[PDB]
Amino acid sequence: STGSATTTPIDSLDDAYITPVQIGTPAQTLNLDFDTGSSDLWVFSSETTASEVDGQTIYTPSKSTTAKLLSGATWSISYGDGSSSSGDVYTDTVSVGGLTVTGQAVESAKKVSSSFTEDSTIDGLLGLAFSTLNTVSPTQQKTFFDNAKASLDSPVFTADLGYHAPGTYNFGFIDTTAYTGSITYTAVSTKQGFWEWTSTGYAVGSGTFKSTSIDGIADTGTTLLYLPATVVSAYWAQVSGAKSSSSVGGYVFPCSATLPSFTFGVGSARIVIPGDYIDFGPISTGSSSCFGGIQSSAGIGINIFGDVALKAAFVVFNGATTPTLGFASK
Repeated sequence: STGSATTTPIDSLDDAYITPVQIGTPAQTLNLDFDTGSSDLWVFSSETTASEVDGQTIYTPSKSTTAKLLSGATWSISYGDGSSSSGDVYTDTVSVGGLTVTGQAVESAKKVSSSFTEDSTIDGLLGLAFSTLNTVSPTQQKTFFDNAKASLDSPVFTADLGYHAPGTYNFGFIDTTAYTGSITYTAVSTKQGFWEWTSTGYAVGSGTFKSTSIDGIADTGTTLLYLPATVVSAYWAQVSGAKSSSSVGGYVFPCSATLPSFTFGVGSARIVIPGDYIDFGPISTGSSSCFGGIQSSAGIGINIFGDVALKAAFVVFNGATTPTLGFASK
């Protein structure tokens, strides 16, 4: 089997991407944030504290003839940005772009933190990291990909995120029309539960390539590109007036600037992030100070190849017995 679904930016900055997901019988369609950096599929629901729902579409398990309460199961998660959610668990039928999993753990939110409440466009998350990170207790649950894997034509899914435009998540096949040149595959460590890999270096603008190992994770659920402070400093030094602002919480730059590209290495291959991809607009409405799309990972404890990086590539998440990651230009 295969699946194919369009993923759409939630706003004009590509702060995140939502993908429609069918849950239950009859189908309840929710727009979820596909997140290769976590492993819980959770949703706003009829059980969510009413004051914490503000415009989201909710899953109502009582209206699904295939929903079953997973007795005794609870979940609770906290994300790298400080947000969190928690609740109980159903199993139900979940389909993505024509691909159907029966008995998928659907984690029903009883509580969500303010940032989820405040984002009306995201109805929940669909985790696509390794199932070892799933928070369900006392019986850990499998991700949608993990449940679908055996049925898929090929044990893979691909992320093709658009810049200021829709893109595609595919399951079970590689669309050879969706990228240019060849796909370069690179080793993955699953030891931390992430799609963790090692980039072979970087360049800033038309600058020479610096060969250097950068360990990080491919994380569709993180907006920006988080790299070591040395790297990030080298980038922003090429932008007149750019500075790190502790009050804003990162590198800012004059909105009048033309940003240079940023290249990262995948083996011997190179992915180029256009400078425009690195502009996240005024820090506040009307400001002429703009927020940078490349930020320091110092104090996160891990480098993160988030949407800024991944949207410049066609990315293969290969879930074979020994997982690997593939990157192609597009």
